[PDB]
Formats: sequence, C-alpha cells, structure tokens
Amino acid sequence: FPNTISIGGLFMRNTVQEHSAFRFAVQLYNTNQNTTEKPFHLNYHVDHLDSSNSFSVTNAFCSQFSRGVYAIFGFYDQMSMNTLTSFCGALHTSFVTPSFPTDADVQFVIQMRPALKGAILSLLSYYKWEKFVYLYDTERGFSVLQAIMEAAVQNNWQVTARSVGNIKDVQEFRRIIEEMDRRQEKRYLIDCEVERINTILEQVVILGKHSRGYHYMLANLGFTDILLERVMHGGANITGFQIVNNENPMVQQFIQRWVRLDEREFPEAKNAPLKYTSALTHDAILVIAEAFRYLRRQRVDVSRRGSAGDCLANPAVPWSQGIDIERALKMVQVQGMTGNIQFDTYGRRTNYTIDVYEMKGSRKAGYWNEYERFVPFSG
Amino acid sequence: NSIQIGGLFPRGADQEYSAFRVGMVQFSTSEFRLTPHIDNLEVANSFAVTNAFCSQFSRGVYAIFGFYDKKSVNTITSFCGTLHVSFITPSFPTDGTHPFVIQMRPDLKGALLSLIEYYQWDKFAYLYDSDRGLSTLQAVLDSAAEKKWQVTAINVGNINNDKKDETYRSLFQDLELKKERRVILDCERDKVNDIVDQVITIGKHVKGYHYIIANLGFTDGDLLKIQFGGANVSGFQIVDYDDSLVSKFIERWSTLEEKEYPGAHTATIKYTSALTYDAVQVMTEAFRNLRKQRIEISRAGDCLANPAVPWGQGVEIERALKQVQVEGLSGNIKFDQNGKRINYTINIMELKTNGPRKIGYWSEVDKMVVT
Ligand SMILES: *[C@@H]1O[C@H](CO)[C@@H](O)[C@H](O)[C@H]1NC(C)=O
Ligand SMILES: *[C@@H]1O[C@H](CO)[C@@H](O)[C@H](O)[C@H]1NC(C)=O
Ligand SMILES: *[C@@H]1O[C@H](CO)[C@@H](O)[C@H](O)[C@H]1NC(C)=O
Ligand SMILES: *[C@@H]1O[C@H](CO)[C@@H](O)[C@H](O)[C@H]1NC(C)=O
Ligand SMILES: *[C@@H]1O[C@H](CO)[C@@H](O)[C@H](O)[C@H]1NC(C)=O
Repeated sequence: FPNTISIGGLFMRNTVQEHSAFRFAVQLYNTNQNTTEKPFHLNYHVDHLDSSNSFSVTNAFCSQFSRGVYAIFGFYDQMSMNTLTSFCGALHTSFVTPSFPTDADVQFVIQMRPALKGAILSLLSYYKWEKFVYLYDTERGFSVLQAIMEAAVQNNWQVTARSVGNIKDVQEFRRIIEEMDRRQEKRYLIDCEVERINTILEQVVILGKHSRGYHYMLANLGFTDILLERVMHGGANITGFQIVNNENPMVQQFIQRWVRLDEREFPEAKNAPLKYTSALTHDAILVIAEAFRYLRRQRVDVSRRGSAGDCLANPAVPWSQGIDIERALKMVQVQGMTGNIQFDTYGRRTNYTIDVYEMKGSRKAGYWNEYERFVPFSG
Repeated sequence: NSIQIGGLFPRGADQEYSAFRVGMVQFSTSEFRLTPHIDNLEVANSFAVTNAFCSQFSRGVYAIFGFYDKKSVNTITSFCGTLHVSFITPSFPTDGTHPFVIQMRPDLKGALLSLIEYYQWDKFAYLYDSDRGLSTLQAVLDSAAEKKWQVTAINVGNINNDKKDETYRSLFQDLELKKERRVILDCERDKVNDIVDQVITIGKHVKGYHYIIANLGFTDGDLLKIQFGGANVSGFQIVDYDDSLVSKFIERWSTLEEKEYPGAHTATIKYTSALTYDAVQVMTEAFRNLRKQRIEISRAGDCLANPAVPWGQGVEIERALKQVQVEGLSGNIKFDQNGKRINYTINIMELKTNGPRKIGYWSEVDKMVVT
C-alpha cells in the first residue's frame, strides 16, 4: 500500500469557503497521531476554474488525470456535469461531489448531497397543498420540476409553474408576484438558488405578501443562508429543509476548531455562516479516508502512483484499480456533519435524514427519511 | 485545392449521411473541393464527442458538420467557442446565444404556441420526452402560467422497452378519468410512432380526440395507420413536397440505389436528412463567399494546449457561414448573428382521410396564416 494517496480538487467560482473546508478536513486527517486512523498521508492537487464550461473542466480533469490521482473531489454545474460524468465513467475515475445529485443513473460519481424531491412531496402532502405557484430555476437539475409535474397529474393539483432563472431585472419578479396575488394565490414553492430566493423574498416584503395568509416553502438545503428576518416579522409561514444538526458531536467538534482558524489561512471560516456545502466537503474527506483505509486493510491493489497517461488515449483502456476504488467509496457507512452517510449503487445518498423547519425565530418541526416519510413532532 | 471539414455522425444515422453525400455531389464546384473526415460515434457520450472533436481539430479542419444531444451540446458549444471552430448542425437549437454554432433547425416553440392558440385550446395533456430535453416543456408551462392554461404534463422518457406498451395504455386510461381528449406529443419520429400505436390499440384514434404532433417532420411519421379512425391530427412540416426544388430533389433521391445510399429510394426525406443536405449548401456557399471577398484562408495542433490557441481566421469563417442566404429543402435559409434560423416558414398540416393537408404556415416575421 502506498505511503501517500493523492486526490484531485476541482473548484469553481463561489467555492471559497468549501475550499477552506477541504484543506482543513485534509489537515484534520493528516495531523491525527493515531497511525491506525492515519496510515497514509493524504495529498491534493487543486485546480481553480475561473468559469465552469466543458473545455476548462476537461482541461483540468486531464492534467489531474496525468499527474496521478486516486479520485477527484469537486463541483459541477449544469454546463460541466455531463463532461465530468462521461470522462469519470470512461476512465473509471471516481468523482466525489457536494453538487446537485444527478438526474441520470451514472457510474463513478459519489453524490454527497441527498436528493430533496421526496421531502418536498411529503410536505406538500402534509400541508394538503392542491393549488400553488411553483417558481424554479434549473441550476440544481430537473428532478424537482419532473416530480412536481408528475405528482400534479396523480393528485389533480393546479400548479402554476414559472421558470425564473433568467430574470435579471427585479421588476419582473414584482410583476409575477402581483399577477399571482390577483389570482388569490397564497402558496409558493420556491425551487431556486439561495441568492435568487433572497431576491424573490425582498420583493415579497416590499409588496406586503409576508403577512399571515401566505406560505413560502423553500426548496433548498441552504436554509440557514437565506435571509428570513424581514419575512418572519410579517407573519407568513415558512418551511425549510436542512441536513446539518448542530447538536451532533461531529458538528460541535468541527465548529469549535473551525471558529478558531486564522482567516488569512482559511478564508470565510471563523465567524462567517457555515454553508451546508462546506459540511458536505468535510464529509467527502471522511468518505475518502474511510475507503482508502478499507482498501489498505483488505490488501487491495490501488496502484503505486494513481492514474496515468493521456485522458484522450485511443482506445481508452481504464485502469484496473478504478472499479475497486469505486466500490470502496460506495460501500462506506460513516457518521458525518450531515448525519448517517451511505450510498446506493449509483452513488446517491441513502438512509439519510432531512430536518424540516418552520418559522415563528425558526423551530425544527419534524424530520423526513425514505422509510418513515415525514414525521412531525408534537406541535 | 481542398477545404478539409469534419463530419460527426451518430451511429445508424444512415439517411442523414446519405443526404450528406448527395449534397457533396450536387454542390461541388470549380473554386475548391470540400474534403470530409467522417467520425461515426455515440452522440450522447461527451467523452466520445470530445475525442472526435479533438481528433478533427488536430487534422486541421476549417469547420465541422455534426449532431449533438442534450448531454453533449455543452461539449460542442464550449470547445467550438473556445477554439473558434464553427459547428454546423441539424440538432435541436441551443438554449442561449453560443458563438461558432450554426443551427440549421428552425425553432418550433413559436409555431407550437401559435397553433395551441389557433385551435383555442386552454386545457390539454402534454407528453414530453425527458431523454430529448425540456426547454419546449418549460416554454409551454410559462405560457400556461401567463395565459391560464391547464396542462397535464406527462413524461414519456425513461420508459424500459420491457413495458412500453403497457405504460402508454395506463397513461391514457388515467387521461380518460380526467376526460382529457386534447394531447400534444413533444417527441421525435420513433417515439411518436410508439405512442400512436398504443393510441390505436386502445381506440383513442376515434372521433372526439385531437393530437398535435410537436416536431418538424409531420409526414416523416407513419400517418396512414392513424388516418381512418376519425381523430383530428395536426403537425408541422419544414420540407414542402410541392416546392419545385424539393420535387426535383425527390426525382433523383427516390431512384438512388438503396444498397449504395442507405435510407434513399423513397418519396420522402426526414427533415434531419433534408437539413443535412442544406448544410452542405450553406458550407459551400460560405467558402465561395470568402473567395468573392478575397479573404484568404489557409493554415492546428493540440486540442488541450495551454494556453488555448484559437486561429485568427475562425471569426472570418463564422461570419461567412452566418451571412449565407439560400433556398433549400427547408425553404429560405438565413441566420442571425447567433446562428439561429430567421426569416423561415413552417407549414401547418392536418391529417385527412385522403392524406396530410397543408392548411397554412407560421412565419418568423409575422405568426399563423390560413392558406
Ligand atoms: C487509535 O489508537 C488507540 C490506541 O492505540 C486504539 O485503541 C484505537 O482503536 C485506534 N483506532 C481507532 C479509534 O480507530
Ligand atoms: C400556515 O400554517 C398553519 C399551520 O401552523 C396552516 O394550518 C395554515 O393553513 C398555513 N397558512 C397557509 C396560508 O397555508
Ligand atoms: C440506517 O442508518 C442507521 C443509523 O442511522 C443504521 O443503524 C441502519 O442499519 C441503517 N439502515 C439500513 C437499511 O441501511
Ligand atoms: C376536431 O376538429 C374540429 C374542427 O375542425 C373541432 O370542432 C373539434 O373540437 C376537434 N376535436 C377536439 C377533440 O378538439
Ligand atoms: C425572407 O424570405 C423570403 C421568402 O423566401 C425572401 O424572398 C425574402 O427576401 C427574405 N427576407 C429577408 C429580409 O431576408
């Protein structure tokens, strides 16, 4: 077994905090004195993409592949996702990611982020929503939109569905809200990026639709980054979702070290709000460490220096160690900042919990999992 | 002398590649010879598409003709745009304004929305194929929101061949509980034929039902099997068999030897194939135009070079492609600055017991006209 496992790191715009969390998680792994928990040194090579288009991501992937990596940690978006998954699948190189979980059943992609559609559908069921506005962007895929459309057919819902991801001028959000208010619409499912959710809710408050007869369901796991103060005060209902419980030992342990870091070494740690994607990043390093510790114990061949040669070698002959690496990543069960971490055969999170919040401050109202569905607490 | 070009063809796109070859003969000219390098591949596989692109780039092509799908379109747009290599394609037009891509296929959205209004539908089912992409569904749902339509949107992608026949029957049973008799099919030729087969099997091709076939190849479908039941059927056609340009082409095409030209020897041509033939005209005309302007063009190395090295003459090629204006199998061919078809015509068809009938057309300058 090698002395060093080196991984790739593919970071995009707007992953500053995650990048700090990545480096800190690897430093937590490497500074452990217990040699049973730290039997190899973890190394990384990071590439920062000024943009995440297919050309730049292919370029980064290939140089990482050539330098020698045993797996790649990183981020994709709608523009880069297909290229990455296709290259990982052809070359048997495992990508581990906190990005939106993919639409397709794919190989060699470990998807740290749990799917949200099931929790969304259970809560629409619990609140008995049959008529509502659905505002969405496509930055996290089409899973939710497809699920909403399909559930509308099964349950005879009236969904007014409006794509909002291309709206640049805030007066268009105002026009949409005013038209829906004229149709007596009181229920909004917002399936957008956090920053777009913030834009929309500022318009809700400007127009006084943050009062008691309105209910905003926020379909985004970055609930704690959404600006909800002005909305709480008006009296509207708010429903949100999270995957981080700040009372779990793993989280209290991370946070007390994280708040002490020098911001010159770890930008956006210290007092900045911790994004769930940064917890997912930490969790990725737990998964990677566990898998390689597993491979060591079982005396499985992982190769001397990792991947080698040309990503556009023709024919493409995948290294033989790739399949065993993938299986080791996919079989882990660990407790992380985002709770119980396990994966199915397509690298989707399984046997996970989502915590459900409603507004008053904000209180946890219940939890959701795949087997129990939505479980509300007393009250 | 030669102008090397790339041809990226999906595996089994036989009729398209036949039409490409017929175009190469028909449009050959004294000023130059187009010399194609053909890769056949899995167009849904971005890795495969990236290898083919880079391979063409290194041989030193001046443009690439090809196809992409929802999964590989970001590969094509990103590499073409970075390296200033023009892509000409009959595939679904891209969602935004990507450079170095010329889109032979006219946009359908405008005509489809006008045709919904023309029949005064405000309540309908919409069967969409998630394997093909979702931007027409998004448009239809946005219009539904603006105009207060009630749309029952059902995904007919991701259907195992195992139970395709059974799934479609249950889909249409559920529609009859809601008493829904107006259905749009946002699918291409094969899947349209599959669904139509099941509609007939359960007897919903009868009077009192209306189907709109939302693709640019109305008569590419097997329409004869739904022509006698009594249901209304409507669609869109960009290839007009009454135009003399198209009937002249059909005289030769219908008499080609099928063994040498797979998919020929027929009285119709799929719109994809027709747009491919038209692409050979557009490319020929672009390079001839560069010569009329005395803009000299000769000179690519490593696909993944750092830094990216885009050739200077790329912009000139792009510009010449985008300035072309000709008549082809798909009508008047002209492009805006982002390579999208403009100034085009889409014929509106209804099926009758004596065959498909042209009832009008939709134009990109105005909207729906009855003829
Ligand atoms: C860490 O080392 C201690 C002391 O040797 C040992 O008891 C423990 O099992 C080791 N590994 C763990 C906790 O995973
Ligand atoms: C707000 O929440 C309550 C439960 O606390 C619910 O019964 C009520 O219907 C909600 N308001 C709207 C407008 O749906
Ligand atoms: C689910 O996770 C729990 C711990 O949260 C674990 O004990 C249990 O065995 C897991 N269940 C399955 C079916 O994997
Ligand atoms: C079939 O077409 C006629 C008009 O030609 C129309 O009156 C009828 O409503 C159509 N059928 C359906 C189900 O809409
Ligand atoms: C548009 O197309 C028509 C019909 O083919 C053609 O004759 C006309 O000159 C074109 N108009 C423009 C503005 O290019």
